[PDB]
Amino acid sequence: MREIVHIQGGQCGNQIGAKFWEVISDEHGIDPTGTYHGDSDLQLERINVYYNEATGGRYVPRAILMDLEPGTMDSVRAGPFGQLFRPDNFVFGQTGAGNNWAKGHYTEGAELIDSVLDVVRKEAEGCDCLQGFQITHSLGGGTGSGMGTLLISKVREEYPDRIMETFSVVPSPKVSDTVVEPYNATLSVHQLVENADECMVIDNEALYDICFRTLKLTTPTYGDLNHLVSAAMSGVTCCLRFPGQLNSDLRKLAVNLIPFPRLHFFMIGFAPLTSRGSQQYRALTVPELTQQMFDAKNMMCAADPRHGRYLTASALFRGRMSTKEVDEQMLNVQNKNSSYFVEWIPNNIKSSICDIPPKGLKMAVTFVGNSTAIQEMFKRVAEQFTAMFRRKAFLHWYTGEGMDEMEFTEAESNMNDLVSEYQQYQDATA
Amino acid sequence: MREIVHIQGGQCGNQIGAKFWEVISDEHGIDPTGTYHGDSDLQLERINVYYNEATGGRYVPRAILMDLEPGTMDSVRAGPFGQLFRPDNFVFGQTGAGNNWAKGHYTEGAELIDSVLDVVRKEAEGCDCLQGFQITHSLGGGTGSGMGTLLISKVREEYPDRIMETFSVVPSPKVSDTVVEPYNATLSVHQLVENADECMVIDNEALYDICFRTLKLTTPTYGDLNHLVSAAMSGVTCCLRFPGQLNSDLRKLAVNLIPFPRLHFFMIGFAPLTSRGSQQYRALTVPELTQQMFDAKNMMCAADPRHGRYLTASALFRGRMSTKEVDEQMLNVQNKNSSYFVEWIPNNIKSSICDIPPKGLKMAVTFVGNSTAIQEMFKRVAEQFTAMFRRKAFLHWYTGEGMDEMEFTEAESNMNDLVSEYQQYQDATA
Amino acid sequence: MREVISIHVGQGGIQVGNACWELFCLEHGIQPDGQMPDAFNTFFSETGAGKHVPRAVFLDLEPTVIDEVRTGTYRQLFHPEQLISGKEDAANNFARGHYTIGKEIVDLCLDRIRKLADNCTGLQGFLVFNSVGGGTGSGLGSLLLERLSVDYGKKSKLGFTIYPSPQVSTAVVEPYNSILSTHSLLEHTDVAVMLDNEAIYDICRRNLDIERPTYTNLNRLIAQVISSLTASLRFDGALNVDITEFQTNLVPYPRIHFMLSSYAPIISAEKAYHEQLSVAEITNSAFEPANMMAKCDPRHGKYMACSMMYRGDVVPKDVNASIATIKTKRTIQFVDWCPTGFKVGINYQPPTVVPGGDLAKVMRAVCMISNSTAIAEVFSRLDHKFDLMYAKRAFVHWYVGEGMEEGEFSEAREDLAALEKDYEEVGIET
Amino acid sequence: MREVISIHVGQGGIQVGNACWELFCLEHGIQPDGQMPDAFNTFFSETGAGKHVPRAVFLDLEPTVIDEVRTGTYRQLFHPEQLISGKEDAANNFARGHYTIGKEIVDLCLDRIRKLADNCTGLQGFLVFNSVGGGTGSGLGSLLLERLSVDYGKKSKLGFTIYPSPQVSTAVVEPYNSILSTHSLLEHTDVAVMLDNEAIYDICRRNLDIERPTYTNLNRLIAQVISSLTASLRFDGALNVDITEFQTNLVPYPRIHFMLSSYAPIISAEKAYHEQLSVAEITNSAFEPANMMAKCDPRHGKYMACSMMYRGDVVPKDVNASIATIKTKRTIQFVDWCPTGFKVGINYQPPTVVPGGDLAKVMRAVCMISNSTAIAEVFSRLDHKFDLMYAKRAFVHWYVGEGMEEGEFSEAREDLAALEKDYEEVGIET
Amino acid sequence: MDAPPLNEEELNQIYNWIDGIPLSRPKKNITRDFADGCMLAEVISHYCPKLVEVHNYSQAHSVTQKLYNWNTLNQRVLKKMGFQISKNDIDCIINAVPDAVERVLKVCQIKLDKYLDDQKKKKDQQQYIENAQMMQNGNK
Ligand SMILES: Nc1nc2c(ncn2[C@@H]2O[C@H](COP(=O)(O)OP(=O)(O)OP(=O)(O)O)[C@@H](O)[C@H]2O)c(=O)[nH]1
Ligand SMILES: Nc1nc2c(ncn2[C@@H]2O[C@H](COP(=O)(O)OP(=O)(O)OP(=O)(O)O)[C@@H](O)[C@H]2O)c(=O)[nH]1
Ligand SMILES: Nc1nc2c(ncn2[C@@H]2O[C@H](COP(=O)(O)OP(=O)(O)O)[C@@H](O)[C@H]2O)c(=O)[nH]1
Ligand SMILES: Nc1nc2c(ncn2[C@@H]2O[C@H](COP(=O)(O)OP(=O)(O)O)[C@@H](O)[C@H]2O)c(=O)[nH]1
Ligand SMILES: [Mg+2]
Ligand SMILES: [Mg+2]
Repeated sequence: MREIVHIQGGQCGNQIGAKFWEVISDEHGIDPTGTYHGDSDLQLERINVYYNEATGGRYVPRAILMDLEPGTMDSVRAGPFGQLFRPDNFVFGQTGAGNNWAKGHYTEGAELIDSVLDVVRKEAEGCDCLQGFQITHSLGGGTGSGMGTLLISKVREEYPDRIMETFSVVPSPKVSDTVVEPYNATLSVHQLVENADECMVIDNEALYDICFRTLKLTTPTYGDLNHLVSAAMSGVTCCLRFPGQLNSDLRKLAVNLIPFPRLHFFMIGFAPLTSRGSQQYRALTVPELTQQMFDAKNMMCAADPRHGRYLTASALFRGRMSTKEVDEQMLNVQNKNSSYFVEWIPNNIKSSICDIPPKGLKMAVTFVGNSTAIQEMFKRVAEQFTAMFRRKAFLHWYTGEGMDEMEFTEAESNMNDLVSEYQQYQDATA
Repeated sequence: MREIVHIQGGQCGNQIGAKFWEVISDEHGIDPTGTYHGDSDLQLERINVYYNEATGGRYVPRAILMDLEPGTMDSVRAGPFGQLFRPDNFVFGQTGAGNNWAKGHYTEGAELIDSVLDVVRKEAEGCDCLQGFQITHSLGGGTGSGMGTLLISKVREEYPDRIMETFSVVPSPKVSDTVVEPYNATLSVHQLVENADECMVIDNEALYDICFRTLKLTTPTYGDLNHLVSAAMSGVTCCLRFPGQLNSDLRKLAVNLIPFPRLHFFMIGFAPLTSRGSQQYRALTVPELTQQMFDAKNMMCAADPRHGRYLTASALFRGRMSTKEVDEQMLNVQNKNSSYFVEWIPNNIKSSICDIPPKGLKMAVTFVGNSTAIQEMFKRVAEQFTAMFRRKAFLHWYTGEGMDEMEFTEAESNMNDLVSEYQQYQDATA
Repeated sequence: MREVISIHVGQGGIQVGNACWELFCLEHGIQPDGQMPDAFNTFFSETGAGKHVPRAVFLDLEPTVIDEVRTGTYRQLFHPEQLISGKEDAANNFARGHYTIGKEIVDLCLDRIRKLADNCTGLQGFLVFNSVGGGTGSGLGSLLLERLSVDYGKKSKLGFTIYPSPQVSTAVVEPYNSILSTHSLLEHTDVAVMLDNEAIYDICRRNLDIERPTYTNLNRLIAQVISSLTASLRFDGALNVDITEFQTNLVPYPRIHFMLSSYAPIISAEKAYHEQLSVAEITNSAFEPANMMAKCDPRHGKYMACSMMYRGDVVPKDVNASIATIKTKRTIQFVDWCPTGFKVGINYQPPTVVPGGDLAKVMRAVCMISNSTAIAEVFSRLDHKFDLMYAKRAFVHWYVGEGMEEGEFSEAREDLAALEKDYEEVGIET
Repeated sequence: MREVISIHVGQGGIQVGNACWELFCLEHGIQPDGQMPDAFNTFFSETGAGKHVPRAVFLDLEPTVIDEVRTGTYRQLFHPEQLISGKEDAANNFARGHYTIGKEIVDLCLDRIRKLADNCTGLQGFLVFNSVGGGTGSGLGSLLLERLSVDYGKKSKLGFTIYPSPQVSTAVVEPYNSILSTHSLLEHTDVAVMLDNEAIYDICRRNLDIERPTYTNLNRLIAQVISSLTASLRFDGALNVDITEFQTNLVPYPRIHFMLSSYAPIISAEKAYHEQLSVAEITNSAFEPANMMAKCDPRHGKYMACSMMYRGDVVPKDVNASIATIKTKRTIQFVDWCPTGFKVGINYQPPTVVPGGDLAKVMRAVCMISNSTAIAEVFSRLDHKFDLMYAKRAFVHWYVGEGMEEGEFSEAREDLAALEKDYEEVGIET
Repeated sequence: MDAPPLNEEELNQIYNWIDGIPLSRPKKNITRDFADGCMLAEVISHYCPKLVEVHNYSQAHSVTQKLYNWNTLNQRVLKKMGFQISKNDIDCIINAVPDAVERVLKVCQIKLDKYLDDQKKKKDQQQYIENAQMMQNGNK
């Protein structure tokens, strides 16, 4: 019951999913052949959340994979746990977008999306009670940031009451791999605010910083960043698949973390994270988890959370632990940092406890906090956008496929209005 | 003495009888070879009601099986307890009706019916004191709804003083298996009201609803619906085959449940019904039986009995129990629901007690109530009939075998008049 | 005591007859020699000791296909003198096979039909197969139907004609004889089923994943459809359907008897067992417009009546629960004067697999025969193709010189115009 | 012939119901299977032979907790179909569980309540448990109370609500639904008992010497309080008290029925037996402000009436000699218009111990239910918390979009202002 | 259909006319929102519900499905109103070429008004004939 379907688009989203599904399968004891080989009874009670049942007793994820080029899905199939995905759900084009947002949203993405919407509708109509959808995509690419966001609007138009999740990677100015990143980032943020019920920003720069400083491993690769993102993704829905002292589905988090409908851009972080050589030194206790949870360097975004004030915060503890300690520590982390918490909403930290810890760990915490410090990312994105747009650089590529500069002006104005009205509440006082 | 003969027609009626006779044989301890192996003396005292005696000490049912095609009777013979039926009573044609009422009532059914009437006359003339006949057939088929109803008129013309029972399955609009159901349903209801002394409607939709909600079994089949119908059928004549505190034959029910000669369409229900997993939780008491007996979902028809007022009601308790409790509970079920009982006839519930319970159960109840809520079924049947007839759809099949549209108009008018005059008494006040 | 005779005329008819006769022999356990190493009686006859003889006759004027049949592995099965063969082919000329060379052969075929019919005692009806876009096929089919309609009268005849594709065509003159044959069988055949090749090519490509199909793959699917249609006559089932029970359920008016079929599931063994093949999903797939066995869009017209057959371990309640879902959908709408339009049949025998074929072994299957208003498009496009060449009287000299009159082309055009007007007149709401 | 029905709604309600139902089964000697290896009749019912069924019903929209109950050791105890469960959680939204999803579930709960009530003959009243700071708990509790107040009328209902702590909180939006639920139960519940978690945490820490408590330790103390309250109905005592004998002794005015409880002694077996546990010292400990079961200071307000229950071998003269000492003390002052304010009950059965629990076995215990003027502080602080966020209309969109009107928030504020004014008006001397 | 470019006043009249119609979806960009032919089918169905089976026109992002919807509308509906759209104009509309849909909407408006007037005249004439026949049968 109350299950969700998985939809991913683009190369970055496909690579994120290729590790997210591996993590989920390892958590539930599903072999790469789809056969259950788990140890505990609880591993099968709520498997309908992510997995479907077919004849022969094997399980198949309800994931939908889409891209405008076939290479990435032809590569993910040969990887481990690549056989679980149903071949029918693979939809792809023969041309690609070339990191051009217009091509992936107006000319090519519009004709292809009917086929993927057909299978999306097939998956949603069938399921017992829908909880919602979760979306993984990147804002630095053309086909992803175009087709995914148009699909968001199409899904929202047909299921207005369901919940919608988006895990979005925004292009940081530090590690830049594409010159046309500001254009399709700014165009995508315009559409994303209007339809997504929840959005979670993730930055490659913050992932590299975490890998270099906390884990202290010499050579980070995309596999480590994907593993961290996958652990963070799994931590959110853990209590929906396992029993606990205070169950809290996604809708309950939506109620408690979004004060106003347009303020739904969160930054997350996962604890504990320790190096291989120091994993024996540390002792896992609730104070040790909560001190690392609110650490500024532990956030999955380069945004500095002590440059603003938290509107609200959430924590999803895992493992068996006493609730009194959790509540007193949450109170203590809020009394010692009163300057960084907005004062006109008292008791702005939500907590939840799940009795099933991750495989290999005795305690774990997932942190989701809505803070005013996120304005800095939109500020720098808009700064680069307005630095590049004033000369109409690279504009002809977009304008040759039916798009105009008016949609750029409206997007810039709406993004600046969002930036302004997000900080409006930072200076608000009672 | 006061015995009855069994006559069944069509595939549905044959399948109902194939379980009714199994239930009767299991109740009387008759093996599928016709040899008595019972335990109690009472099992043989009144066996002449349904079974005849032949040389060699074996027993043979006095059933007559008729159909326009040989397949169903060639199949029922190979089933359990299929050898009991006398081979001489099997009468069949070589053509069939094809769900066409005209073919099964005017052209083909008229020539064949002489042979079956010969054996019917042989069976009735011989028996000690006739009580009457009971008929099982379906209104959704051509050969059944035609030949059975014409046989009803032929039997009534020769035995005007005997009693006549009909257990009729009417086509519900929810679970429809034949497109021409309204035509032969409407044509059959016209003839059925004029000749049948009692009629009991049964719906497949209500049987599926009961099986899914009360018994809570995963996969219903026709065997379960047949078993429920068979238990309900056996419950009516139980006190005529066994001793009891207040014996009540079929004629006594006919006197007490039919206020006016044209209002003889009842809906029935059987209690108790419990799931396999909850059969140990429940305790069988008279209040528990009577609360389930008047339950709306327990009726064998989709008609909602709290949408109208009962003209009268009947209950046939089984097992050894105190009469004072039965009478006080009947009074209580009538004082707490005075709004759903017509006020110009006081004390409109009949009760009877039989000391022999069903095999395996300690108490059982069969409910037969004449209510005004049955109008809804004829309303929807006539609605579909008039929706299909206005375009003369499928009319040529019927009109090519000597029938005309005038008999359709008269049937529709008489059915609507029945619907109107059945509800006329619902608004009547004293 | 129930029999049916199948007529195969023309190259396409013989090549689909071969396809159905491997399947029947395999399904009843009869070896290709005709020897077994009581259900066979529908298609076969017992010779007294040993072999079985099919109740089929093969017709063709061109001897190559019959000679191929008489030397293959099935040389011992068919009676030597029921494979009637000519010497000179009609060469795609309709007038040849209706006026010149077919008349001298038709007498032998009628003598064979009489000799086969005198053996049967419970003859249900005739089956006929003929590819319409050929001379001998269409002409001899027309002549045989016209002779049978007067020799026997009210016996039912079913025609599995293969109309040409919308754009794909093998000949250049097939619209002429297609229109003439439609004229001939419009007033002479009780049921006609659409079978154009393009739709089945698309089905094979999409589901069976064969990129280079041949005619055998098409004929095997047609044979499976025939077996599903006639299973109810030779196997035990909970809800039986006879051939004569069709014109009372699918044919609203005598003129309208062209309907299009579909089958589900169609899947290969390489990916069949990964999914559960529930009844709901197969009955959803059967109603998909892309799975129609004729290249027509049902979304362009209303439905009139749907007759759909199940076989396997399906339970009636699951069938009803799926008919309700289809009635719910907004993309499928029925005609106003038809409240219920479904006729349901359930059989227990699962479909049989042919070794070396395409389809895998499954426990559930569904075959639908649906009559819809959208069929008028094929008539309109065939009429448009006919008019283009009949404007200049092209290819007419090949027909006038074979005994046919000049005016015979016009009246077929008038009958098609009448049929198209009738289809429009029926589909309007009251 | 005296009965009581307990209602458990929400996660906290179900988790405290489990806690009380181990204790009752242990106290009456009933094994977890429900089988004994005349006092049980207050909480249980006899099934005729063998097992006992609790007079309790479990409600929740989120299925995890009920599924945990239905698989534990107590799976055989509760009737399978009185554990009503939903599919979608309210997610801390009050408007959801009062207007959107609770309405479709409330009918089944009311049917179960009727089916349980018809069995009882001497129904004393209802008990209800619900954690206030949640969506489904508060909303469904409000709706059930509102339905029961009109279905039954004058029957007494008791509410053991758990209000949020002054500063410790798990959610961020709980003041809104706490205020709304207080509005709802102010005019609908006869008794409300305060149960916030912080005070019980302090009790455990100080007396039980547990530094890491969990929810089970809190729920066991609550269960002990419930058992002490209801002991007088099922055990012989020198001075009995009934539930109906409360509004005549603790409720001066219809509006004022919120009171706070305390329990004594609370001590572990490691140091319990070193001291004599006289009645005087336990009745002194019960009146200590630090041993209040709700975090309120009684020194800040007057007392109105004290109802306090003893159990064990206590003698009335020792009770009187201790009431005199309390009247002597200058730090405890009663209201002017109440000369005597004590109601005393004495029972003989000592409190029962749960194996593996915290509390030890003792021969004397005291439970007090005291109504005091100091309770207004919790209302004032909840009101202050509510006003801060309602000034800017934060989180209101999550409630307006679930069918609730804009003005519904204001009238709850007005009713709280009225209650606070009433508490001030009552506490002034004449 | 080589119709001249519309002036600003004519464009405003077409937009006001389309806004007066209760369509299933709110309009944001007329050129894009009509490119699938579904909204034109709804517009015609509002005035002529028996002329247009709106369920035959599925919402479409693909060029192939837009072209199917437009060809179906052009052959089954517009032809009965006494006009047809050219293939080139359909290709301009499906590609959301500026002014392409507005020209088609103008032609459709004029043809719709004329079609409604001709349907009214046929009803009035039929009612006159039926009334005249009833007066002759009353004398018989
Ligand atoms: N489905 C199917 N259609 C076939 C097959 N063989 C031929 N046809 C169709 O039949 C049409 C022409 O008629 P044929 O059956 O080939 O020839 P004919 O009916 O014997 O007529 P003649 O040319 O005079 O011999 C072609 O347009 C084909 O589409 C076949 O094996 N399967
Ligand atoms: N004393 C006690 N309080 C609890 C317990 N569990 C939850 N609570 C309180 O309940 C409040 C929230 O309501 P819950 O009971 O957890 O959830 P709910 O009532 O089912 O409402 P939903 O969130 O919609 O499911 C929290 O603030 C907790 O203080 C418990 O086991 N014991
Ligand atoms: N975490 C992670 N990020 C990736 C990976 N591959 C690419 N990216 C990020 O994705 C961005 C490029 O996105 P792109 O591949 O063009 O998206 P597309 O246009 O939808 O295919 C780069 O800035 C990378 O930082 C990966 O394997 N893991
Ligand atoms: N209870 C029950 N109903 C059946 C069974 N078989 C068929 N029916 C019902 O009978 C109807 C069809 O009647 P039909 O077989 O055509 O009657 P016939 O024309 O006399 O043979 C269907 O709507 C089914 O619901 C069965 O085995 N049990
Ligand atoms: Mg040939
Ligand atoms: Mg909950």
